[PDB]
Amino acid sequence: MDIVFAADDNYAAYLCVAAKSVEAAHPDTEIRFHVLDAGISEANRAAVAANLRGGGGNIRFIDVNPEDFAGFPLNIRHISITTYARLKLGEYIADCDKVLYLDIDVLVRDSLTPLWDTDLGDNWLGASIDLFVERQEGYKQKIGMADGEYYFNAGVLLINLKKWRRHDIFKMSSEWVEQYKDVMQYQDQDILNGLFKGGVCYANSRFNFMPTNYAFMASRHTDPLYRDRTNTVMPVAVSHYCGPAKPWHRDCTAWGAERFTELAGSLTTVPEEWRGKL
Ligand SMILES: O=c1ccn([C@@H]2O[C@H](COP(=O)(O)OP(=O)(O)O[C@H]3O[C@H](CO)[C@H](O)[C@H](O)[C@H]3F)[C@@H](O)[C@H]2O)c(=O)[nH]1
Ligand SMILES: OC[C@@H]1C[C@H](O)[C@@H](O)[C@H](O[C@H]2[C@H](O)[C@@H](O)[C@H](O)O[C@@H]2CO)O1
Ligand SMILES: [Mn+2]
Repeated sequence: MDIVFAADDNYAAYLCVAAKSVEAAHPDTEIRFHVLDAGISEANRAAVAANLRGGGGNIRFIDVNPEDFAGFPLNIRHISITTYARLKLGEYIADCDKVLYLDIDVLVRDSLTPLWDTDLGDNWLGASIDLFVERQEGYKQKIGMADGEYYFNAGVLLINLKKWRRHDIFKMSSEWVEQYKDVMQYQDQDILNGLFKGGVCYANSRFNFMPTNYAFMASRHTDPLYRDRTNTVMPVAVSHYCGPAKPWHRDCTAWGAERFTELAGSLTTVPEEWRGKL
């Protein structure tokens, strides 16, 4: 399967740990990593590659110009501009009709095959519902969404890349931002929801288990489909630490955070400069 990550130099060490969690969870599947590289040093790219399977033979770094998204809002402090690179995925990857995009702050705990094998049809992508945003009464509607269209989290996305390449996603994004820039609160995540609403395949929350999913253990909707997708079917396949509290920081009380340090300690090569953040 083809996995996509996006990272700047600041997140190179975390990218490595996340990538290894993917390999660990798929002992008999070829994992081809495609990294949207917003400025990772040569040393950090070699370090990341050195810690992956085959010495990093299955990882390709794709240079992206962070300035491309300079005009887009950047209000969330823990997030850098690289968070918008995913919008040009159709321009960055030519060899894949389907890719599975993951944020850096994820820890894969179970096989992603069921998600990967999902047929997207003519939908733009497959994603899990964001309970945090869905319970933010009235927000969804601020960005033009209907009550029956569920707001998804942009941290785990099965992308119908073949469909994306038939359109100019960046232009559509810039136009959407121009229309909603004064109300959007979630940056790239708002854009994706706004552009693809009505053309989203919903995956079970086991593939994007965030703090709110954990706390959830009253549904915002009675819709049986909504309930089916938001009820996580155990075991958790993907832990996603969205928000300012990350597993690589101090006193992370988020569930499953200890697997991060456990993976970091299993790293083959750890540069002196990674000792701090890991
Ligand atoms: O120093 C940084 C900070 C962020 N990033 C990138 O930006 C993504 C953006 O942020 P988080 O994963 O920390 O975002 P968060 O999960 O808290 O936020 C929700 O809203 C975000 C909005 O911009 C993203 O869409 C994200 O996918 C979604 F889950 C990271 O995965 C990473 O690829 C870097 O490369 N370096
Ligand atoms: O859609 C989730 C949303 C994305 C946003 O970018 C991120 O900063 C944010 O964090 C939440 C987190 O999901 C909650 O569990 C926590 O209680 O609050 C933070 C906001 O400070 O999540
Ligand atoms: Mn995230």
